[PDB]
Order: sequence, then C-alpha cells, then structure tokens
Amino acid sequence: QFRVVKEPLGFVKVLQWVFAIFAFATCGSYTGELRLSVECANKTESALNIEVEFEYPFRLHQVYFDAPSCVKGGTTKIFLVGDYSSSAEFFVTVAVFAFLYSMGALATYIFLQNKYRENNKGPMMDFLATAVFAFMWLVSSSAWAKGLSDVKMATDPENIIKEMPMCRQTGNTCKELRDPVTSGLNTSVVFGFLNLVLWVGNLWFVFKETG
Amino acid sequence: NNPEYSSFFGVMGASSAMVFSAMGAAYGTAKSGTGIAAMSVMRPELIMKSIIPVVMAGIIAIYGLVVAVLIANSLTDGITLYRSFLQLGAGLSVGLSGLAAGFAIGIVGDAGVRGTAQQPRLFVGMILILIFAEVLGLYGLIVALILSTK
Amino acid sequence: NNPEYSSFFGVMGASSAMVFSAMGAAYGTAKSGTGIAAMSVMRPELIMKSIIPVVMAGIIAIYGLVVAVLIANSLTDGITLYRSFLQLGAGLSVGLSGLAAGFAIGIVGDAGVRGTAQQPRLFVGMILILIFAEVLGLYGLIVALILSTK
Amino acid sequence: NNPEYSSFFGVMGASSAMVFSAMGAAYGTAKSGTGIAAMSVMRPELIMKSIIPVVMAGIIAIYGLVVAVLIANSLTDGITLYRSFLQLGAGLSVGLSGLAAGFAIGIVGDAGVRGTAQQPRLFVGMILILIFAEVLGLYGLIVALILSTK
Amino acid sequence: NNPEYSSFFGVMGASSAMVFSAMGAAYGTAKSGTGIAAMSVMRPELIMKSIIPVVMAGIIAIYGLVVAVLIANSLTDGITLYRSFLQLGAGLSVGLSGLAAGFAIGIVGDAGVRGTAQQPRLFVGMILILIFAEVLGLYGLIVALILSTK
Amino acid sequence: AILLIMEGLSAFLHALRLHWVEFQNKFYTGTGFKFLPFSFEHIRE
Amino acid sequence: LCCGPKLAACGIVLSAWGVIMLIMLGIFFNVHSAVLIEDVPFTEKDFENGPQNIYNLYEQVSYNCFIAAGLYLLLGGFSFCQVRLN
Amino acid sequence: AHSFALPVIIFTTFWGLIGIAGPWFVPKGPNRGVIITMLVATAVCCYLFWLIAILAQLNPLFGPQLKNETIWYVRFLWE
Amino acid sequence: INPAPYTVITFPFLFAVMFGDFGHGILMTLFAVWMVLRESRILSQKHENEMFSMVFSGRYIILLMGLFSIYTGLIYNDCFSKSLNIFGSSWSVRPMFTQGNWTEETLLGSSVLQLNPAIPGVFGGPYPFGIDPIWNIATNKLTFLNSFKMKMSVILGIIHMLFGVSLSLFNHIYFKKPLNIYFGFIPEIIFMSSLFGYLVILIFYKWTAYDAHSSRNAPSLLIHFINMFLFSYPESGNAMLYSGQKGIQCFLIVVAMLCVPWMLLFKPLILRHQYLRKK
Repeated sequence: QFRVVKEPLGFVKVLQWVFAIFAFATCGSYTGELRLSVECANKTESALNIEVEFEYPFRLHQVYFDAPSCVKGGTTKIFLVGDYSSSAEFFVTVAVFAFLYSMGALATYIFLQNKYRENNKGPMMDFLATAVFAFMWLVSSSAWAKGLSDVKMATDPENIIKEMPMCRQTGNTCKELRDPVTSGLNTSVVFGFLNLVLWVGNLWFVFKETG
Repeated sequence: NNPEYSSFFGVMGASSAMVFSAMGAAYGTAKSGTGIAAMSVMRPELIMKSIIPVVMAGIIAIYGLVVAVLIANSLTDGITLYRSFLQLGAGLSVGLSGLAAGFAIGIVGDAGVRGTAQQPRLFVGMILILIFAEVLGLYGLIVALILSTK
Repeated sequence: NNPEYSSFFGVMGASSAMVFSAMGAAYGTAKSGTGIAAMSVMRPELIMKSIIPVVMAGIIAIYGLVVAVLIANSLTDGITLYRSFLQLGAGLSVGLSGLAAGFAIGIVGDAGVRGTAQQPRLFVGMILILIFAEVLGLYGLIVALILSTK
Repeated sequence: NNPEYSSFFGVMGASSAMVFSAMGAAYGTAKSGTGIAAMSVMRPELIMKSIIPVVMAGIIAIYGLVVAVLIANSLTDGITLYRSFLQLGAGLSVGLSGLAAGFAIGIVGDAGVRGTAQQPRLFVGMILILIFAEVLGLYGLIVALILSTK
Repeated sequence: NNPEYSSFFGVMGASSAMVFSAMGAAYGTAKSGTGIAAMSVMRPELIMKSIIPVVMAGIIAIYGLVVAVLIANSLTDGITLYRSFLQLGAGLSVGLSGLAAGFAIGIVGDAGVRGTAQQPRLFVGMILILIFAEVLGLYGLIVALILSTK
Repeated sequence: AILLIMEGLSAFLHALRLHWVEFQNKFYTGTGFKFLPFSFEHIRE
Repeated sequence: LCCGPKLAACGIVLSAWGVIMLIMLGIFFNVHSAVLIEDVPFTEKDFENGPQNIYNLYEQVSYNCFIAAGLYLLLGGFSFCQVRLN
Repeated sequence: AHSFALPVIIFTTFWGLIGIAGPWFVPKGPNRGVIITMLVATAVCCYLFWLIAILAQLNPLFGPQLKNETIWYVRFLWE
Repeated sequence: INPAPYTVITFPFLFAVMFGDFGHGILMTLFAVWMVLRESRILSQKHENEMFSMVFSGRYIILLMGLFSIYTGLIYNDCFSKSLNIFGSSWSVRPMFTQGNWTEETLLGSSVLQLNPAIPGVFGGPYPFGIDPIWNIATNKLTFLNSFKMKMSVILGIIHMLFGVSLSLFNHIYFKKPLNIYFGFIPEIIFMSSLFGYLVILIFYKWTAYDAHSSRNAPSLLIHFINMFLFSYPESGNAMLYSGQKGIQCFLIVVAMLCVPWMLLFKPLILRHQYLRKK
C-alpha cells in the first residue's frame, strides 16, 4: 500500500539503496593515467613521453612500465610498489553483498508486507542483520580510508623517481609531467561515509520501529 | 655428444615390456581355462562369472602393448643419451610386473574357482583378490609411465 | 653411410621371428592334435568343432610369416643398423608372443576338448578362452608390425 | 661434462626396487588366495576377516612405489654420480627385503589359515604374527630413504 | 681426483646388511608362524607366550638397521677407497649372521612349539636354546661394530 | 574406485593396527570375560 | 519403468559433482587467470613480447568450462528424467 | 613477509580458550565425561600438530627453486 | 580403564594425518552424511551386502574420521594435488633478485633453472595459512616435505606412545598395586622420557637456533644421536649443538643403563624376601 511508501522506512531504504549502488558502481571501475619523462646526457636516448595506466583494484605491485636505462640505448623494467587490492576488494564485495541485501529488504517491504508484519519476526532479524552490516561497513570504511591514504602516499612522483637507480646518476633529471588524479577516490570514500551515517540513522529508526 | 645407437636400448625395452606381459598373460590363461574346463559341468551357472579373471589377463596384455607403442612413438636414433635407457628400464619394469600379475591371477583363479564351485557366495572375496592383482599392475604402469615421459 | 655388413641384426630377426613362431604353433598343434585323437574314439560328432585350436596355432605361424617376410622385404645391403635393430626386436617379440600363445592354446585346448567330451554345452565358452589366446597373439603381431614400419 | 651413461644408476635402481616389490606382493596374494579358498568353504563368517592379509599384500607395492617415484623425481639429466649409487643401493635393498617379507606374509597367511579352521579366536594371534612381518618392509623403506637422502 | 665410482661399495654394503638381515628375520618368522599356528590350534594357552621367538626375530631385524645406520654415517661421496670395502664386508657379515640366527631360531622354535604339544615343561629349555641364537646374532654384531669403528 | 576405497582402507587398517599394538599393548591387559546379558530382546531375532 | 533409479543414481551423483568442480575450475581459470601455482600447463611456444596473449589464452581455456558445465547439467536433467520413470 | 608473533598468539588464545572453556559450560548429562575428554584431547593434540607445522617453516635453511618459465610468469602475476 | 574415550578421538586424527587430503575427505564425509540421512530407512531395510553392514554399523567412525581428514587436507594445502592460492608467497621479486648481483640469466634459462641461494635479506618468514603453495611447483620440494613430514611423524608417534603408556599408572593405583610401580612403571617413564624427549628438545632447539646463514658447519640431529648411542665422541671436526652437551649425553646414557637393573631382579628379590618371611 502507498502508506508504506510514504512511511520514512521505505523512503530511507530506497535512498540508501541509490547512494550505495552509485557508490560502488563508481568505485569498481575507476581508471586514470599518470605521465612522466626521463632525460640523460645523451638526448638521443631521452624518452619524453612515458605513460603509465592504473586501474582498480589498484594493484600497484602489478602495474608497470619499462623506462629507458640510459646506458648504451638499453631499457629496464620499473615496477610500482603497494598492495591495495585487499582492502579494495573487501570494500566492493562488501558493498555488492550489502546491495543484494538492500534489494532483498526493499522486496520484503514491497511484496512481502504481510510476512513482514507477521508476528514481528522479520523486523528483528532484519535489524540484527543491519547492525552487523553497519559494524562491518565501519570496518571496511576505515580500511578503505587508510588504504587510499597509502595510495596517495604511493602516488608521489619523487618516490618512483628515487627508486629507479639511474635517476641517482649524473645528468638524469626525471620530471613528472602529469600527476595522477585522486578526486574520484575522495568522492567515493565520501559516499561510503554518507552510506555509513545514513545506515546508522536507519538503524536507530528501525530500532524504534521494532517497538 | 650423444653415444650413437642408444635407440637399441629402447628397442629392447619395448620388446621386453611386451615379452614379460605376454608370458604372464599366457600363464594366467592356461590355469584359468583348465580350471573352468573341468567344473563347468557341475556349476554351469558360473560360466558367465568365470570371464572376470581372463579379461584381467587381457588387461595385462593391453598394458604390455600400450608401453610398447609408447616407446615406439618415443623411439629415435636422435636421443640425448638420457631417454632411451629410460625406455629400457620402464619396459623391464612393466613387463615383469605383468608377469607377476599373471602368476598371481592364474593361481588365485584356480583356488577361487573351486571355492565358488563349492559355495556360490565366495565369489565376492575372489573378485576382491582379482581387484588387488590389477592394483599391482596399475602401480607398475604408474612408475613405468613416469619414467617413460621423463 | 651404411657401415660394414649392417644387415646382420635383421638377418637374424627374420629367423627369430619365424622360428619362435615355429615353437608356439608346433606346441599348439601338438597338444590339441593329441587330445582330439584321444577324444575321437568315444564320440566323433564333435571332432571338427574340437579341431579349432589347431588351425589357430597355424594362424600363430602365419603371424610369424608376415613379420618374417616383412623383414626379408626390407632386407638389403644398405642397412642403417637402425632398422636392423628394429627388425631384430620385432622378430623376437612376435616369436615369443606366439610361444606364449601356443602354450596357452595347447593346454587350454586339451582341457577344453576333454571337458566338452564330457558335456556338449561348454564348447562356445571354450572357444571364448581360445579367442582370448589369439588376442594375445595379435598384440604380439602388432608390436612387431610397429617395429617393422619404424 | 659428466660421465656418459650416468642417469641409469638411477633408472635401473628405480626399476629394480619396484621389480622386487612386484614379486613379493604377488607371492603374498598367491598364498593368501589359496588360503582363503581353503578357509571359506567351511568358515564363511571368517571371509572378510581373512581378507585382512590381502590388504597387506599391497603395502609391499606401496613401499616400492614410494621409493621408485622418489628415485624417478630425483633423477636428472646429469648426476653427481654419488646419489645414483645410493639409488641403486636403496632400490635393491628395499626391494629384496620386501620380497623376503612377502614370502613370510604369504606363508604365515597359510599358517593362520590352517589355524582358524577350528578356533576363530586365533584371529588375533594371526594378525599379531602378521604385524611382525611387514615391519621388515618398513625397515627396508627406512634405510632405503636414508640412502636416497644421504 | 678420486675415482668416479667411490660409493658403490659403501651403498652396496648397507644394502647387503639390511637385506640379508631381512631374509633371516623373514625365515625365522616363517617357521615361528607355522609352528605357533599349529600349537595354538591344539590348545589356546601358549599362543601369547610363544611370541618370544618372534621377538628374537625382531631382534634380528634391529641388527641390520644398527649396522646400516653405521654405514650411512661413515658413508660420503669421495670415500677414501679403503673404507667402502670394510662397509661391504661388515654388511655381508652381519646380514648373513642374521640369516644364521634366522633359520636356527625358526627351525628350533618350530620344533619346540610342536614338542610342547603334550609337554608343557619343554617350553623353558627351548627358550634357553633360542636365547643361544641371539648370542650368535650378537657374536656377528660384535664383528659389525669393530668394522664400524674403522 | 581407487583412492577413496583401496588407499582409504589401507590407511584405516593401518591405524587400527597402530592402536591394536602400539597403543593397546602398553596398558590394556587383554584378559577378560565379556558379559553376556539375558533379555527377551532376541524375540525380534 | 525404463532406466530405473537403481542405475541412474550414479549418473546423478557424477553430474552434480562434475558441475560443481568445473564451475570452480572455470572460476579459477578466468578470475585468477589460471595462476601457474594452480595450473602450470599452457599452450604457447613464443611469449617473449609480453604477458597479454597469455592472459588471452587464460580466458580462452576458461571458456572451455562453459560447454562442460552446461551439458553436464543436460545429462543431470536427463538422469532425473530417467529416475522419475517409475 | 609476515610477523611471526601474531599467528602464534591468536592460535594460542583461540585453542586455549576452547580447551579451557568447553568443559565448564557443557550440561550435566549421561555423556558429560566422554564429551569433555574428546574436546580436551582434540584441543591439546590438535593445537600441538599445528604448532609443529607452523614452526617447521620458521627460519628456512634453503630457498625453493622455480623453473625459468614459472619465474617469468610470477614476475608479472604478483609482487 | 575403558580405552573407548581415547581411541574415539586419536584414531580419527591418525587416519586423518595418514590421509592428509582435502577433497577426498570431503567426498568421504558426503557419503557418510548420505548414509546418516537415510538411517531410519535402512534400519527397516533388508540386504545381503555384509561389507555394507559392517560400514553402516560403524558410520559413527567414518563421519568424524572424514571431518578430520578434511581438516588435515586443509593443513597440507593438498586438495586434489593442488594448493589454494592465498597469495601470501613472500620469496621473490624482480628488483630484489636483480639487486643480488644478477640479471637476464633467463635468456640462458631456456635450458637451465638456476636455483636461488637463500638469505636474500628481505624474504622468508612464516606462512600462517599452512604450507606455502610455492613448494607445489618446485621440483626440489621433495627434500622440504620429506624432512618436514618425517620429523612431524616421528614426534607425533613419540607423543602418542608417551601419553598412552601412562594408563598403566591408573591401573596400578586403582588395584592398589604399587608393586608394579616400584620395580616397574618408574624406570619405564625414566628411559622413555630421556630417550625420546631428548630428541624432541633437540629438534625444537635446532629449529629455533640455527638459520641458513650458519648452514656451513651445521650438524645434523642424526649424527648427534648416533654419536651418543655409539659411545663414540670425536675430539674435533664436529661442533656441538650446544656447549657442554657431552656431559648431559653421557649422563643420559648411564641413566638409561641404570633403569634396566630395576626391572630385572629387585622384584623377584623382594618377593622372595617376603616369601621367606612367611616361612
């Protein structure tokens, strides 16, 4: 009935569903690219265009480029460092299962209203599931925040310049040309935090609804 | 780098492999056939059941052939000095394993055939022993194949 | 090039191929050849049915033929000493497979002919075990065929 | 530049180890099958109990299996020629010790066969004396693997 | 510098030690198993107390292991070329002395366990005699240890 | 048909032997008389 | 009636267990890209340019599990149908 | 790499907690003794072999070897 | 002492470690539960298969056995000859191995393998998820697994023996027989505790003490044990596993010798003493 739709329960549930689906939909396919260049004493050997592609789940340990070695026209393999796919995979799989749970709850509110009000059994288990979900979402959000901070640390051009040995040699002045963009990750973690706060509010609302 | 004519060793390996298997198969067949030939008169309903050991001997013969053809596929004078005597060792291995299988299967067939001749239920235990003889043959094949491909 | 008198091993391979088949087929036509005569007095009506092992021993000898004539056909002056080894192995293998088959055929045939002399209905099962004996002989033949064409 | 013909102090060692295992196990099944045919005509309640020595007919195959494939995996293109002699030793060692154990297992199988015909209680002593046998095979496995790792 | 064939003799010595000890224990357990089965059929009492000759057979088993471990210790890759034959002789001596105690214990224990069939008081004297074969095995081991030192 | 029955049975019987000699013989006397209980439960037999 | 359960239960069990482990194996061939610790074998003889075509092979070999699982499911359906013939 | 303290500490805590707490919460039924004994024995022997297994790997004496192709593949698969 | 409550457990685990396979255990438990489901059906069901009767009579064994078998397969990381990739492998990377004075030997590696010497300086350490899967690929895994499994099997056997023998004390106290304690049980515990607990502490100490850096001149437990057993102690050429161990080892030898006379002639002597007291 339309009274359930007008009830703040379904309204809040639908809003949280929309925010969550947008959140992990944007989270699971974030892409980007960062550029640089290396020049040595021999300008015939300098490579002015060095493009490195990075994509979710941000396995920086796996992402790579082969930059010139600047000795006798050689080349070497420089590989980025950092494993972020752990917390990231955790967050997105958590979000996907939570989104399945959200559509399940919405379907219960839409089609199974009768079984929902049946003996007030469904509401209590639904509330307990929501509480477990809120705690584990908090854990995932904290892990995601720490991990994206670590990624921001790993995006420093000076670091990647330093590890590659030949930048340490004379005449080898490597400059970063385009820095990576981390605004999308900031927006996604903001969406996750709003998801957390909204589900805490809906937790309190469901708690007083049970009584 | 390779001593010439190492392929002779593989030739003799394939030979011996089918040799000793054939020996075992003949040994099993003689005994099983003579055993049934007496007692099928008194228990003719076990004639259908008697085929179980002889096809086991046939599996031994099959194993001889499969090792022989494997070595034939891998045979060549252009061996690196480290692959032909492998065929020799594996052939001897599997062949005499088939020989031992034929020994056991024939004699156990003789004992168990009169066993079932007295009492029909003993068949299941007899088949258990035949299974075991085949398990032995299978182990022989296992090590033989490991040496064949390595 | 072809080393000196390279043919030798094949020259002996053909001989072994035919002569060990001569042991197997001779034993085969010996055993049933006597047992059938022993049986014939009591009941002659199953005599041509009981002859079946003898011709099959002849077939073992024919296997010997096919291998021997293959070796002789490929036998020439310009032998690489690779095919010579192949022929030697083939001849030994088929011959001794025929030997094992001949032994199994002879013993199983004598037991079978007296068993059928006592009771008619066992004849076909006797022929089944006998067929198995030829299956083993056939595996011997095919191994020799592989070696003769390698 | 290792000596030629080096890897075969491994190949033949593996082959021989499993060779003697194959002999020993098959003899174990030999005597076990004759014994069980003897027992079960008169004591059917002891059939599956007398299947027990049959499972230990197979451990001789298991020990040789272990040693054989260990030697197989440890074999390489070129050897240091100090491990392959250990492989030959260990192979012959465990294999023939296991063959002796297999003789003992078959005959003590016959002993417990003739034992339990009147008194089923002797089952326990049969199994006890039977345990006393395979300890030798396990001992052979011990020293063989100590050599294979020395 | 040293010959390429140094550890043959040592590893064969370990093999000979353990394997002849295994033979001896197998034969001792052989005759013990037959005799115990018979005597236990006759009367239940001494089925558990007639295991002691089998314990002495197990002692023959531990012997070869002791000497084999000694050889494994004193074995290396480039042996001095005058310790490896000492290992050979030590293994042969201890193993065949184990064989000596083996058939001595076996036949004596069979005679005793059959002779106790109507005479419970022969049991102790036979134990004394079987204790004497352990002295033979120990006698052999003495020689084994002296070789182990050098 | 191989691993789950043959090897399984071998290991099973090995463990049984292990606890029949190496565990049992240490303390368990082995001498005793099993009680036969009387009942009319055998009327089901 | 025709093809009773006494001889089709085996087909049922085999089909179910087969679909189970092939879906697991296809999942480990396309998502893990058949990491070599789990799958050493690979069908190439020239990979000196890069790892990309080896990845393409990983999807190619994981594609071979779909036909497997699907027609085992067909066989299981047919086995259930045989069982229902009572 | 990994820190050796934390696995040992978590497993000590978990298995000790099981082995100690279990017997005191089971009900007083006819089979309390047998369940207590089986739980205690599982805890002790089980944590024991796991202890053996984990402190076997500790402090390796020699490193494993990999084929050249397997190497080149793990060069790009991870780490 | 009824031994049911102890076999009921330890027989499962010993089968499970002798049956260290994951998926095979899964299949065994699947069949066991399939029998469990149709219990009441089969109880009202007549059959002739007697192996089947002995097995559903002992289903309580096999189900628990299979559970522990699955758990042991989880230890060994061997589910059908394969290992699950937790990706905790911490052994090799590109810049590290190239930083160990190395480069592009894989050009020649088309024909060779080139085992890496240990102690890179950054790799190693524990693998909490069981056996590190990397061994499954290495063809030298035989040495690692052989040493591992041999040692743990010996120790498990020692533990089981030492635990099981202790029930004779329960027997001796329940029947008020300390006569079986005086010239019996006590020296038994003495010799076994020495002879095997010494080996246990030896292997634990070696595993906790020496690293691959000290691999050179590193003794083995075998040589120490046989030297102790043989009375042979070389004056040099073999460093101790720890200082002063010669004294402890010879004390252990003489102590083990000292337990034998207690089991031989003191109990007959005291029995004869009491008997002559009665006479």
